Amino acid sequence: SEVQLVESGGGLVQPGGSLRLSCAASGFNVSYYSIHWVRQAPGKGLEWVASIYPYYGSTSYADSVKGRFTISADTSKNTAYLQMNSLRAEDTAVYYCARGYGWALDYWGQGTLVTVSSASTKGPSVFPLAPSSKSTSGGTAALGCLVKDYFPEPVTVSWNSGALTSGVHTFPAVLQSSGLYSLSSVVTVPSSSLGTQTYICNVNHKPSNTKVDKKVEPKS
Amino acid sequence: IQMTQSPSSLSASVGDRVTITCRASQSVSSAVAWYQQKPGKAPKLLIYSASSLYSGVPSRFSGSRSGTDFTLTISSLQPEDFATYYCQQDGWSLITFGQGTKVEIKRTVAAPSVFIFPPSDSQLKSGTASVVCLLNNFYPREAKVQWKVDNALQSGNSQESVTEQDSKDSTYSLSSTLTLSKADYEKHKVYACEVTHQGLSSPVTKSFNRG
Amino acid sequence: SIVSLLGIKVLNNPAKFTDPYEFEITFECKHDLEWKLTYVGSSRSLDHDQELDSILVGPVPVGVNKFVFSADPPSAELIPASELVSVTVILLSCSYDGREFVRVGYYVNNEYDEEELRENPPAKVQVDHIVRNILAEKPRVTRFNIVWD
Repeated sequence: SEVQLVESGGGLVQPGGSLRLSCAASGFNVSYYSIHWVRQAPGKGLEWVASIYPYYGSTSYADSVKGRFTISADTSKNTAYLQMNSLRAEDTAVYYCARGYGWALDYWGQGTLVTVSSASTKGPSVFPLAPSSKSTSGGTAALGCLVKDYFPEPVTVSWNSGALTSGVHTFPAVLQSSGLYSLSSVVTVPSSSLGTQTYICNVNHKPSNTKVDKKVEPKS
Repeated sequence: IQMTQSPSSLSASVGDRVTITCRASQSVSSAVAWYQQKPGKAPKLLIYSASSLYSGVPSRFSGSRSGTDFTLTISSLQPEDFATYYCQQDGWSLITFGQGTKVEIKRTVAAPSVFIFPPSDSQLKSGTASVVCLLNNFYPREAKVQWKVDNALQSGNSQESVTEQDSKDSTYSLSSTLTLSKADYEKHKVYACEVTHQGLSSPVTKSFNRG
Repeated sequence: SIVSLLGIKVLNNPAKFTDPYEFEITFECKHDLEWKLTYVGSSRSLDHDQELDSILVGPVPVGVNKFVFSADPPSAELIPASELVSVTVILLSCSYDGREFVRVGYYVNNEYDEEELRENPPAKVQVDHIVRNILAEKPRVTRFNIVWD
């Protein structure tokens, strides 16, 4: 019988706000095991936040979340929860729930992103990185798209609707001093094909329902 | 209630014997586990109770304890093993993770291919100017990018981003973006990106005129 | 899993190091169960398991069962003096025909029952003054899937 944990409830919340995360369990009773939440800030390591133990429902919390966070488990719904109150910017992270295996954690969910910020949701502006003599050498040209000033994470970039994957480098997003994110995706293609082949970056920013398809051509 | 993990990064090759250690606060072997994590994925359990191999984990993984030192050993590194590894201590009151060890693939030096992109007319109309410098498919990761605007050396107005090791050629790529206002950008003429890397006998400069 | 653990209540906690361990065990639903209690200590060069007690229960009554498992205390002379006044582990497990299907781990703290002994511990450990504190509210449960009949 398949064991699965599915997190839900993540999203954008303002500082001082509340958010309830859910951990839907399948393949086992959520009350016969310990359940845990472990979060990972962007580009950082793992940080445990809360545990609940079977039989008694006893709980343990990291100091940084004590009082603000409450973990619980509902046997009828077979779901565990993380009630997060008085949220702070530093609580921004991907939140996993995981099942206890003795002192370890054997099954993990996919994780749900929680962003704590008062910044308005903002779709990206998509600008071309056009191929030219300054990006062309040895029969290969580089071109790309600048995906600038969006909030919150994440954004997705494909090329020619996923048909072009070879030589693609989509860089990690960088947080700008404005509090908005920006990233670039580039690709190297044959120089000889620039007049023939069409190159379009397909940008999708789900949090703002923003979809941009930008044709990238040489500037003449 | 502390886990100190070392090394923080390690470059190795397929077939190598790799040793990762965590110094714990307690010597209870039941409380220590090891995990592997790949980008955008959940951690996976490798070792539990210090030395027990979790089901499905290959036998080239093994764990041990010496005093408060806990060690994960990979006897013959495989392509699927390049990842980040975390130790865990499930203590009396707190669960602590080590800072992590990133195991990357060693390869020969490769010079970057440097390209520069002026800001688009579209962006200038919006009031801003981003100048992008691309360092493509180089190794090792260490590289210095220096921006010059009419030979004036820039500082504090650029940001860098680096990809993960490419799964095919084990190289890195890097973007450096210089950000100016439209007014500032149009004040000057020559925009240069100067790249210093181990694979280059001398720093390479890519530049353009306009603005 | 034909036999499932529903609850464990540690009945005498804290208690003397030499007091028996008392667990009220609740489980649900042809070969005898074997309940085992195992002392686990970690010293510098050694991880040692010491079986404290075991009880064969059978015929297994079907449905929901509640019974008390009374396990003999550890033998201090088989334990390094270092572990007598430190944090250790006990494992409460059950086996169905000798194949373990559930294991419940507990942290255990041991310390002297008087302030004078805690601040000035004698050279020779005085086991009669050691009080154990099982972290009974936070069990570490491991379940193993195994064939029944």
